[PDB]
Amino acid sequence: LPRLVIWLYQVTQWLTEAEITTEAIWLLCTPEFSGNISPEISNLLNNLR
Amino acid sequence: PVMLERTRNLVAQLTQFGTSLLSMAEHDDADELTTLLLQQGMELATQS
Amino acid sequence: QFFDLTQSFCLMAQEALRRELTDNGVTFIRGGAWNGTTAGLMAGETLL
Amino acid sequence: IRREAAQMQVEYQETQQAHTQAQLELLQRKFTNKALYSWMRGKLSAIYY
Repeated sequence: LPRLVIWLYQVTQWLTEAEITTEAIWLLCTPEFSGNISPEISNLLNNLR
Repeated sequence: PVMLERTRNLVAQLTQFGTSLLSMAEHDDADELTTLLLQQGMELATQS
Repeated sequence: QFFDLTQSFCLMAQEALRRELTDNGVTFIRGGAWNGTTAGLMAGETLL
Repeated sequence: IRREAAQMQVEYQETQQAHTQAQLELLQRKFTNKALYSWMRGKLSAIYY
């Protein structure tokens, strides 16, 4: 439990120092993904083939 | 060899057209920002 | 309009190469030179 | 009277905030926006390679 508390303090302080929002850090690291072929990916494939 | 020469001249001209299109868009969009800045300056001037 | 003519020249230039090498399987104009992501620009460079 | 002038200054700052918002959106809806430049040198880099 103290390890979790100190981990939460370090991360939140880092995010404020680096000016990274909670949503931004989630988008950078989460494994959850939409599963849909986005237009960015579709354009990448069409120019790549 | 002859067909390649004729085609290559046309393709080079096509590249020239694309260069002009990009250059013009850059200048036109630069004026768009300047026009917006002047309009915003007027609104600020009225409040001043 | 110029891209339409230019790619047409490329195609008949490719057919001349097929006749000279007697190889109908070679393909060099693969399509997609005009791509919507660049509004048609960088088409001549691909054909070159 | 001074309070009115101070309140009008708040409206002045709010207008300036909206002005920079409009400028940033205009840069994104530009024809020569970031996406156009990114894809153009990407295509040309592959051709140059």
